[PDB]
Amino acid sequence: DFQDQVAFITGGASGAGFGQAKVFGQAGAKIVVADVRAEAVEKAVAELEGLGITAHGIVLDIMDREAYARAADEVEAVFGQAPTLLSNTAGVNSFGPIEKTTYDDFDWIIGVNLNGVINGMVTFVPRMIASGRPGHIVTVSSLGGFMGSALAGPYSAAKAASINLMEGYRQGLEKYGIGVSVCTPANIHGLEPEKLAEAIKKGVEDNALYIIPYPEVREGLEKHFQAIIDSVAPM
Amino acid sequence: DFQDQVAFITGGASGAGFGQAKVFGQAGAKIVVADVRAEAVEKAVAELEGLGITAHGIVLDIMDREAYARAADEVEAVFGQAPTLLSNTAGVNSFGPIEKTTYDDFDWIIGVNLNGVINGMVTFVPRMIASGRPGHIVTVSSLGGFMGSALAGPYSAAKAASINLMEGYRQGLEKYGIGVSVCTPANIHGLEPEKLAEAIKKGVEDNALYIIPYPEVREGLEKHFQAIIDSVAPM
Repeated sequence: DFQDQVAFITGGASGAGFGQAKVFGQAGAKIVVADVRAEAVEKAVAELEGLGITAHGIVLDIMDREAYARAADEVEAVFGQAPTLLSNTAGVNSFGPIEKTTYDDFDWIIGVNLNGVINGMVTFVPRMIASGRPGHIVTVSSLGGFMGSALAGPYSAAKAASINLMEGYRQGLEKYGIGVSVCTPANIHGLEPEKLAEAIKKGVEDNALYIIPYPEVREGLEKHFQAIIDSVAPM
Repeated sequence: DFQDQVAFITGGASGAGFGQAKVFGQAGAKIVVADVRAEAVEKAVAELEGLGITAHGIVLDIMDREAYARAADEVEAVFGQAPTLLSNTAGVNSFGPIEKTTYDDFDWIIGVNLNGVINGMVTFVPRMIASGRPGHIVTVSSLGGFMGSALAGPYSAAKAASINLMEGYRQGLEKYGIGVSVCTPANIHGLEPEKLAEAIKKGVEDNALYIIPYPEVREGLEKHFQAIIDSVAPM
């Protein structure tokens, strides 16, 4: 189903990233674990090889644009082609009052949750297009992307941009047979990493723009959006 | 009404920024024109003084965090207090296919339309809180912030974050008697700069979170949001 697909997953040495590695791998995908913690990568790829998944590890801070370029070359060296599946799953956060936020807070959080995915898109999109192969791109953003918050202001804002940016790339890349999705988990008891992983693989198969596997949020999302619509001036 | 209010307006040497300078100034506000084009600032402040508005010019690239800090000091030197009204109105854009986007495209566009407003918020928010005075903060974002696009991908994404970030600061700053709004013009024949300016001044008075003076967009905005809601998994 995903046999002879290559998947590049950021923040894949853990959580949702790793869940994806496992789920896509069990479906036949060759996997590339990109994560910053070198020890965790080593562990994670081993555990994948232990599951009969062919897997390669790359230690990478996605905020480094040149290293992101090296990795992408590495991927073509190892598996003889550019990825056919990109997952920007890496994420970080810290809580606290939005007023108290500092430049370092911003740089770090915006850096991972937005700039990290931009670097991903700029790096791979041309290579994926040049391959002339069908492909797909997921970004694990957040539900907080749909609604700014006082305690996760920076994080929510960056996720708000990744959602939008995916909305944009979907339109751009359809003509290239490359689908685009964005997953918006409810992180504001809680959906398990493998559960969410299966939701993403389904979304990829369905070529869904949005992946929101949380029936409970519907009410609040409707309410947040109505407030906006209601703000629209008459007549 | 705005007598003895101080207003710091980015991208105020032109367009919506300048419109605001005029509108708020005619209402009694002392004005600070912050814009990068030194000649345009000079012209703009003159034209304001010509209208009986007390006005000071500051040449400033908002992407420079330290200069943004110098300006904020300058503002307190000149008018003997931190601003009581902040407007992040500065904006830039360039059209083209989202796939073709480059790092410089991103840095420039994200830099002005997002990082510029973050620098604004980080600079002034503490000073405004420390003043112990009521205040207000507007960001002129965009309607494209509510919907990502193939031809204005970077721009739309940054505006998507500023909207969200304002959504967040509103919640944070209410306890400080500081309101927050975001204006989302329809820039995707067209509302005049002074017309839009009056809409913002009304929004400031009303302490409205959203300022969307474009009755026509309602249908499309409803449609975009429903698509999201419809993506929410049953049950």
